[PDB]
Amino acid sequence: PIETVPVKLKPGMDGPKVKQWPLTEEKIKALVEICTEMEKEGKISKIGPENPYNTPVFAIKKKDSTKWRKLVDFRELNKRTQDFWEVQLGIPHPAGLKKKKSVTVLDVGDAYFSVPLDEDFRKYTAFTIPSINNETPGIRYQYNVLPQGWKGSPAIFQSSMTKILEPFKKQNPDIVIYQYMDDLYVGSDLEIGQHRTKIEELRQHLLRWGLWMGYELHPDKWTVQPIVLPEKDSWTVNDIQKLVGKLNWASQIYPGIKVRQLSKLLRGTKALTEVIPLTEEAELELAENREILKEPVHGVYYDPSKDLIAEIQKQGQGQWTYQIYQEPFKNLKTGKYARMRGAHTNDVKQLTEAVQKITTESIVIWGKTPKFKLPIQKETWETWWTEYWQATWIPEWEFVNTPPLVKLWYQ
Amino acid sequence: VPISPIETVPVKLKPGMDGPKVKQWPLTEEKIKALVEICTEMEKEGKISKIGPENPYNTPVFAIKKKDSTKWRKLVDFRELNKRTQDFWEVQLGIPHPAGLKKKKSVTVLDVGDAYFSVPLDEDFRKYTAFTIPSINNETPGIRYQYNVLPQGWKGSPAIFQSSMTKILEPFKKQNPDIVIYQYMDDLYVGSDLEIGQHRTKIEELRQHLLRWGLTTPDKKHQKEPPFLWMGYELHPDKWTVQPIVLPEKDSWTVNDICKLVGKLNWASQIYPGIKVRQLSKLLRGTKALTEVIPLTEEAELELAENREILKEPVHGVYYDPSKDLIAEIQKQGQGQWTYQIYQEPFKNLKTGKYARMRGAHTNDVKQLTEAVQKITTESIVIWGKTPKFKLPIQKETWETWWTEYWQATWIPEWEFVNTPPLVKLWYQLEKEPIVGAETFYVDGAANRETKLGKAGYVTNKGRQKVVPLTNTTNQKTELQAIYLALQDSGLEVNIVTNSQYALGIIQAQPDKSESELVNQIIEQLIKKEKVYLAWVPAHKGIGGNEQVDKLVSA
DNA sequence: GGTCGGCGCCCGAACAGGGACTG
DNA sequence: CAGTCCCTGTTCGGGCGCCG
Ligand SMILES: C[C@H](Cn1cnc2c(N)ncnc21)OCP(=O)(O)N[C@H](CC(=O)O)C(=O)O
Ligand SMILES: [Mn+2]
Ligand SMILES: [Mn+2]
Repeated sequence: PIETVPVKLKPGMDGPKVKQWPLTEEKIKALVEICTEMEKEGKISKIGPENPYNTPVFAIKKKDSTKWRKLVDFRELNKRTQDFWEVQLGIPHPAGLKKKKSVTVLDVGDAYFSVPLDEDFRKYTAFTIPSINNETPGIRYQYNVLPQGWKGSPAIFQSSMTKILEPFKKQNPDIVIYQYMDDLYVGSDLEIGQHRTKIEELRQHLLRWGLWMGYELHPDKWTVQPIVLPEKDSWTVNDIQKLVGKLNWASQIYPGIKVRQLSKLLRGTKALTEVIPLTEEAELELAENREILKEPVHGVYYDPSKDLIAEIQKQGQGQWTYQIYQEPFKNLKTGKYARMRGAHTNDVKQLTEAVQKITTESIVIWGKTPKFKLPIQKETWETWWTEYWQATWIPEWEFVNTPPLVKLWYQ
Repeated sequence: VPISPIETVPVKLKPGMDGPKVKQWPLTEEKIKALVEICTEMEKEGKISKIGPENPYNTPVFAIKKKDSTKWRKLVDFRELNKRTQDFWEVQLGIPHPAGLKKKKSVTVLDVGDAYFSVPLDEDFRKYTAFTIPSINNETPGIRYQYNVLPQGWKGSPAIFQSSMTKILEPFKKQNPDIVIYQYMDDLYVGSDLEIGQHRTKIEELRQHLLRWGLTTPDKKHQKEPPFLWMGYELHPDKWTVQPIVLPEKDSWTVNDICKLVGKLNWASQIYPGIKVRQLSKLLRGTKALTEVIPLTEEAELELAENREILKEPVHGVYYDPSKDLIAEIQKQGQGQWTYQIYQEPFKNLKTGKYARMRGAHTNDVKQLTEAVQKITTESIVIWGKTPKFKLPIQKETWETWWTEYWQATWIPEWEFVNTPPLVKLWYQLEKEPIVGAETFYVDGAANRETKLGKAGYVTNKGRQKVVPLTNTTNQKTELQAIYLALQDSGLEVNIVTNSQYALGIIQAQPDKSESELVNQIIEQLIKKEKVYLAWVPAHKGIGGNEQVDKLVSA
């Protein structure tokens, strides 16, 4: 008996037409059960080939979670509805969420099934279930309610969400609550004990309105990865050659980097392994360059209208560095991960973990997901990444092939 | 016209486009008799109806003889209607493979006669399926019909039939969950672990359940005894194989004859191990005419004769036992070619295959092995829904050195080393630290965009020097040429310092094959060395001899 | 005597995006 | 400075194979 919010695609665009990729046996059996149950509850209904639209579908398990979770790759549909969830029903991003001692994430995607979807828009939510060895043709469905993973679901449900959280926000006015996709971010400066208790207060407060899992974050302990120069007492020709090449690359970010006095030490055609004593003017040029790298870059600030971009570098030995920026060399944040799941054995699992951590940080800090530049071959990534995905959202990505230059971001 | 028991699928035309209006082709008198004989039989059965002048549309029509039968097949040239019909989403996601079938107690295969002619078409869309059957006389106006069912030649018919067929089988499959029904169009592979007595009943029940909707299962196409002919294979109780393959024996080969040969070779590669089409595919490059005669090279005749000798011996595949592991083993055939066998018991292949794609201008065996593993993985997930365990001709230590030091992310699933030459290995290793006691070559190269002239050379710490003039070259080619010079003129250990990102990026990927002969010569020199240390320095910064050698190669 | 859909392979042409040099 | 071009990688069009 609920009225539907009319939704339109971006003018001049059509719906998504993305082929379904192969799924493993465990994922298909998980999808068949979920879709059969969702069909019995009227959340989805079968359709036919007269619907030219289609969106890929697979399944995941969250961290330390046994239950399978249906996940739709609505990335292409979210691009073709961008003016809806940013112009009309935009959700504000609290700048204080990143400043809280503890932030917890709550999967509230189950609440979207309560609200029906606009009848004219259901044609674009179509998805197909494959079968092992193509025993049967594809089993096509479409959504009758607000789908999970679609950027229009939290916008339509925002009005209902604000009225559900009003009793809790009043009693706890110092707690920040941010909603992004199927997740709910709850941040507070409370002690770890009573913080999780306030989370359970919100869990029971949400259960009485027809709705569980929690992941803890600590944005106050997030540290950046600066550019560091080696501290050696005996330098060689090769050491100084690598030092100048690194400082030359870093000069594109810090305009005050000078390499003249250090280059003068490399005047002759010397052997790489020859020890070179640093002159007086070179030592001062190195000490001054170290101080500039301590300074923040001039004229760097987040722009709400520009897209976020994230680059990741493989440093070996489980080390992974990353930088987030909107304009080149104007990095809004840099960092480094180490000893993640799959270290010293699985690069794709480590890279998948890195993309998730970086995306989670970008949601807390700016409320946006960055477009990733992945140091991996396209076929290597598209073959394994779903085996390790553990998040209800999916960021956009492209594949790069940049051979290592002068190891700028890691010693 | 009576209402068909099957729910119709609503179909619209694309917005702003009308139906087709095409004139009929001149048909042979032998094909006209077959059409009128079929048209009058379908009109009696309510599948087509007459139309007058109120239908302003028309579409050509023809016929093709059925395989191993005297019956005919009515086809429509709906090429103009498909352009203006709405887009569909195909529900056929792939082709079933017999290596995915599991052993069942009883197996039954049955076809559906005139499958498209038993599924209704949308009422509002029948007007656009108008055609004219020419009579034996050119002056006779001819009979005009319109389709009441799914035509043959319309882009919506296959997607509609497969979706319609799946909906009819759902109530039967729901009542009989332990009965496997492979549904490829109208071909039904039915197998079960029930006793053969109860199996014949369930088949008759299915033949009655399909009959309640207009789907006829003729006893002619019924198959109760092995070997079953299914999807172009021969299914036996313990094994399977492809139906006999005939390769053309042309004395004078054309371009189209090679395409027909290459296709059947790829088709045979699914069970016949060791098929190579590298040299034969080298005949299709740079050619323009399909009917152009092309002579066979010495490498193509040897490859063709080897494929024929493989097809002489009978090969067969087995079925999938879900209780035992899935194993895939890869071998390095020729340069750029790979074959694999997927099995569970030794020498009992489920299927075979080959990978031979050339990705990029610079590659190595380790990259191509990773590409073959990924191709087999995706193929296995389609067929079996799981990734097989790999046996690879690469040392565990070799692969460890590669993926840990590579700048890209790369990974191979659970695998074990199999000692079967030729083994995949890295042919040279760049040092991580500069070499003490090794000569240090500062290399550089430059060229002019207009004159296409340039210089390549080096300057070392021992005063050694060289500059070579280069004609018809580029900046990138000279900088590779400078590294090649320092490799020729150095000892077994060398330190090379360049400012070429392009040159350093190629070499650090440790290639062993390249489309550039210059890179191949660099590779050949790198394998002769014992310790090579490359290093990059920025240009135009007055660094070492890199500035001195930059001014030497300026012109 | 030339229809449709699906999947696979092989090829070349068209498309595209980064790096070093030049007016 | 933007303009090329030298190089490399990707996507897509079109032929065959095979199935219904
Ligand atoms: C019509 C469907 C699919 N289908 C098969 N061939 C087709 C073709 N050339 N064009 C378009 N659709 C085609 O198949 C039903 P069918 O009547 O059971 N099978 C025979 C095939 C034979 O036995 O040779 C036939 O249709 O001729
Ligand atoms: Mn049939
Ligand atoms: Mn140069």
